[PDB]
Amino acid sequence: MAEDADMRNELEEMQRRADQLADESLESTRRMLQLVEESKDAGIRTLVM
Amino acid sequence: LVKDIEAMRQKIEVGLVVGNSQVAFEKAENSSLNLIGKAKTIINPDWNFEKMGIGGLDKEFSDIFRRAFASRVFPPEIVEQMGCKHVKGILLYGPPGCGKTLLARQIGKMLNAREPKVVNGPEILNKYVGESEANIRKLFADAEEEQRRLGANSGLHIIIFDEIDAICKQRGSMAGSTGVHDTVVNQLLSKIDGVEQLNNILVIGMTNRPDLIDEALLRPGRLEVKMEIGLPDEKGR
Amino acid sequence: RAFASRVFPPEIVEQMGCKHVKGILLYGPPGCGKTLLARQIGKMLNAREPKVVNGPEILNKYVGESEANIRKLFADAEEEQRRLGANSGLHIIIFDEIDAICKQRGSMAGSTGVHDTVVNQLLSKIDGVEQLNNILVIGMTNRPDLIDEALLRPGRLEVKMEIGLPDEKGRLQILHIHTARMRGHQLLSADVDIKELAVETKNFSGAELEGLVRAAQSTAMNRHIIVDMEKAESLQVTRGDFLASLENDIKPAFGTNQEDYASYIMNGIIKWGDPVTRVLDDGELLVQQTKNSDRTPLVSVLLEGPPHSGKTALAAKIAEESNFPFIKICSPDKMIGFSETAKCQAMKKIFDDAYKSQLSCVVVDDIERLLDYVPIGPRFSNLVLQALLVLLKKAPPQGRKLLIIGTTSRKDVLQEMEMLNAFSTTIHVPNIATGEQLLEALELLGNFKDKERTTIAQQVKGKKVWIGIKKLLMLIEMSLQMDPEYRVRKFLALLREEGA
Amino acid sequence: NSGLHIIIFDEIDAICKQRGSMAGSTGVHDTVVNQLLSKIDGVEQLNNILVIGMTNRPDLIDEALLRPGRLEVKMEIGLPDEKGR
Amino acid sequence: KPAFGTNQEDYASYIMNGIIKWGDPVTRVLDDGELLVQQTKNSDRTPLVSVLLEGPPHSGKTALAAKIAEESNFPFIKICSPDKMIGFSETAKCQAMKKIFDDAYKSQLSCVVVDDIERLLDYVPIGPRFSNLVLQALLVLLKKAPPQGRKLLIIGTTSRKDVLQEMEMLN
Ligand SMILES: Nc1ncnc2c1ncn2[C@@H]1O[C@H](COP(=O)(O)OP(=O)(O)OP(=O)(O)O)[C@@H](O)[C@H]1O
Ligand SMILES: Nc1ncnc2c1ncn2[C@@H]1O[C@H](COP(=O)(O)OP(=O)(O)OP(=O)(O)O)[C@@H](O)[C@H]1O
Ligand SMILES: Nc1ncnc2c1ncn2[C@@H]1O[C@H](COP(=O)(O)OP(=O)(O)OP(=O)(O)O)[C@@H](O)[C@H]1O
Ligand SMILES: Nc1ncnc2c1ncn2[C@@H]1O[C@H](COP(=O)(O)OP(=O)(O)OP(=O)(O)O)[C@@H](O)[C@H]1O
Repeated sequence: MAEDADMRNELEEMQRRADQLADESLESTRRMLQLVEESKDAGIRTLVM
Repeated sequence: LVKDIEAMRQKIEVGLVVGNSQVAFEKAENSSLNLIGKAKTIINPDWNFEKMGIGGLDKEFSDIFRRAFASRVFPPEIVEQMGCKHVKGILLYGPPGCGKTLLARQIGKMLNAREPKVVNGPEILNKYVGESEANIRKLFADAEEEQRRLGANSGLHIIIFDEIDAICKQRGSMAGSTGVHDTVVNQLLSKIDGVEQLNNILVIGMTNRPDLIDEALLRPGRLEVKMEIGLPDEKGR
Repeated sequence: RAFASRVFPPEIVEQMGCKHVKGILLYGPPGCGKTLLARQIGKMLNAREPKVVNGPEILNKYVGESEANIRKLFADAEEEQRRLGANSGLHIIIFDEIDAICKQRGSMAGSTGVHDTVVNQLLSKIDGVEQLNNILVIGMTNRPDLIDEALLRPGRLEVKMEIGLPDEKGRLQILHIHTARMRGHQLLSADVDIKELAVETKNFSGAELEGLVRAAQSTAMNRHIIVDMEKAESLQVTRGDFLASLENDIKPAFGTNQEDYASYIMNGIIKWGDPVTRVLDDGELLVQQTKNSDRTPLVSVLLEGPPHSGKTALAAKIAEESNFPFIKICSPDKMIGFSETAKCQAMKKIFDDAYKSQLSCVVVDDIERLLDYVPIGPRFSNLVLQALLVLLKKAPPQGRKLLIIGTTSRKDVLQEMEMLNAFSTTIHVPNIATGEQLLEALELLGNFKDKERTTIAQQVKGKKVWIGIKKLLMLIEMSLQMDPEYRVRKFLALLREEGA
Repeated sequence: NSGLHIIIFDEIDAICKQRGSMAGSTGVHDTVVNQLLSKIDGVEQLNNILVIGMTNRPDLIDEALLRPGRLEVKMEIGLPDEKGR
Repeated sequence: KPAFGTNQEDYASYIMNGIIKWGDPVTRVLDDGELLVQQTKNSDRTPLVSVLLEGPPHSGKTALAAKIAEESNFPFIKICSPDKMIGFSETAKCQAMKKIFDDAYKSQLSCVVVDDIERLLDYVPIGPRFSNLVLQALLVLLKKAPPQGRKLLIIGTTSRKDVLQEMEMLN
């Protein structure tokens, strides 16, 4: 023998959707963080008045 | 905080700033104040070594010290008058058990203010191409920018290689015709004398088989000093 | 060559059709000054900001990011090509240690990966189908010869320029350019002579030259520098004066080492008579053969004598006295245990790199040892002989002049190997024949005073001597070690038996 | 005051044999032993472990590793006399 | 604890019985050895010396060569002996001796023993055979000087010197 082979190889990235399209769902989850609180804001002060 | 007052010259206790009163500023201790100009008037990286853990090498320690730590410890102004760039790149070649990694340990961690990044042999090498090599520039990438955006003056960065002969050998004779260890070394060389001409590092290697090591790396400026350490004489002993 | 096209006024080449050069390549031995050059180019010469790539910096694990990082380099310079066809700001690229990224495509040994063939993307990008003009690219390599030549042919890269070692006086410019500032603020004495250095630096190049300088400033400060404090004094008055000589001696290796004649020369040369003069004169008449004549670019000499005559030492003397640019000693010391192939290979490297110079001299010491030779029965290695005997009759290219010596204590073996027929000439070393000649020699040495000289001298002249030096030294020495009276009697009695 | 971690190499000789450009080309994959002797005697004190090693063919092992402090003590156990037996 | 340098124990192997004095021969000989180490220690312009000990067979040669070193009290002694080299092809054999000399060339001075040379270099009379390589390496090393300032002696033994005149190592 007298054999030394030490080797390397390269990676295959699984198609993780591979587009920005993920953002739109992320935009919906923005808005549900965003547009919800003022309901309570005006709710508690509607209840004050 | 007033430090010294001089008259127009006697040094006085209370005086009167007038139009033609020149004033100098100096950043305090443990200060992060970057003052520039020369309306100023200090950093010395070595505060204490009395003696550290060593005997017999009072010649060799003297040589290494004067060569690669004197440019550091000097008036900066005169050295830029001198126009010389600091030597970097210590090498140590000898037989085993002669106290080399001890020596390397003490200077980096006991002599001067930094934490050195140390590779224990290779930690570098990896199954994937390019990221092992990239770890090299992951080493240098905390000190390079630092010089870029502080210029000449900087806190010293250090790299200690150890048993470097394993990772580096003469090209063309490496594990067959092309070689596995060839591209790591072509990066290392590319950075140390690299096109950026960073001045703020010393590379400390150590070996027991220095002939293997490539002259290409050993010529001055990449590693300038190849220093033998050997079996001590009795008085050192 | 490559910047005329930049500098000229545009109309002139507009009448021509030449597509302006893509790139260059420059190479040579290390520490020789090439990366300096490649900084200043692009620092000074162009109005642009360069992008540097370090050699492997391209490589990444995911299969397409390697190439997809190369096209990143050239997208700017191609979009401006598209936008502005005729001219552009000359986006330039700097590779470093390019040999890894580009080597011959048909070698996967040790790689076992296809990503060596990124190169196809590279040169298919550079000229490609899409010509890219108004870009410059420069390569840098220690190893010129491993590159796929598909990108060395002209128009992808025109120039193979090899930066060699500095010339002695050019070395002076390399030196003076550094010392300009050091002198300008008058931290340099007028006593040091840069020429005195530069002649005393045979092969120092570039960084190797600058190393002593950097060291010199260190050694010069350190005196005025000086425990716990390790104070740096305030004293600013200093200069390195004739300490560059001292460190030139001790600290660096040349990087091409000949410096040591010491192992060859313990005692120099005792000038012990007429023969030594005849020899050395024959020698400085022989060295001139090369230098004067262009029809004998190769010349070949033997040194014939008995053993223990120091022939191989004065060979080195005459070499340094020839004062050629490149000299070397092929020793069996440096080559030990080498099987005949490697024992040839070392020699191979010697003559091939020696030919590089416009001249050199080389000595071959103790060929009887180099090519292993023992009677009990003839036995030796032939391959070295064959190679060597060819090398003698290999004429270097285009009058790059050579001188060779070989040494033996025995010619009677050689006339059967037909080596000296191939050698041009041979010169004899007679060894010391008589008491007067000898006594003169050792009184040049000393270590017998006049009483001892005479005490010897009575009975020497009546006798006939056949001796050589290398035995005599050990004799006088070991005899010397004895007690004072005994010294000379023992010397004598040893000579009775040795030369008989 | 930390506690020991002992590590146990059953066969040393196969892993590490002399790295001196011997036994063919550079030993067998000698990068390993370089890493190791940098690790145990490295720039860190690492006062808290002992590694045990065992061979039936000791001479191969590199003296670089065997010196005092990386491994000081190489002992031989030999076929016992009647009492041990 | 043994060491990289000399041992107290390498000797008791080779001299088991010590050296008993049977006469003036023993005196003259080892006194010459003492003379030689003082030559090397004291002198300059003989960085090396070279001696061999001829004897007939079964006349202790190696013992003397050891006791000389043991009396010289030079700091670095590694004997190079065949017993530690067995079966070796000539290549690895010469590597071993050179390894010895290169370690020795580190120290400021040293004493090296070759013993049973005629067995170190393969030798047989019949259709006479030997290793050429080990020969050549050996005797250039005998002719070799270490880096300056350093000093050594090379002691050798054999039971026959006639063939060595024939093989032109004796000079
Ligand atoms: N002045 C000294 N000279 C030599 N050795 C020393 C000295 N002072 C301490 N030592 C001891 O030497 C030991 C080994 O030296 P060091 O730690 O440098 O590793 P080393 O054995 O030199 O490494 P290598 O075997 O790769 O050379 C240290 O662990 C220390 O205990
Ligand atoms: N020709 C030169 N002129 C001025 N300084 C030089 C010269 N050559 C070398 N130097 C010194 O060395 C440095 C340049 O290093 P150099 O160019 O030799 O690396 P290199 O030749 O690229 O090495 P390698 O070819 O092995 O990568 C300069 O900064 C200077 O300190
Ligand atoms: N004129 C001279 N010619 C030759 N050698 C001289 C002369 N003067 C002095 N020597 C001395 O000769 C010594 C070198 O002898 P050396 O061992 O080289 O002889 P040698 O011919 O190489 O021996 P061998 O033939 O065994 O190789 C040097 O120390 C040198 O000083
Ligand atoms: N004063 C002495 N001189 C010589 N030999 C002695 C003396 N005293 C004892 N001896 C014995 O001589 C023996 C020498 O053996 P040695 O190592 O010389 O074998 P050898 O003679 O080299 O073998 P060979 O005869 O094959 O060369 C030692 O075992 C030692 O006990």
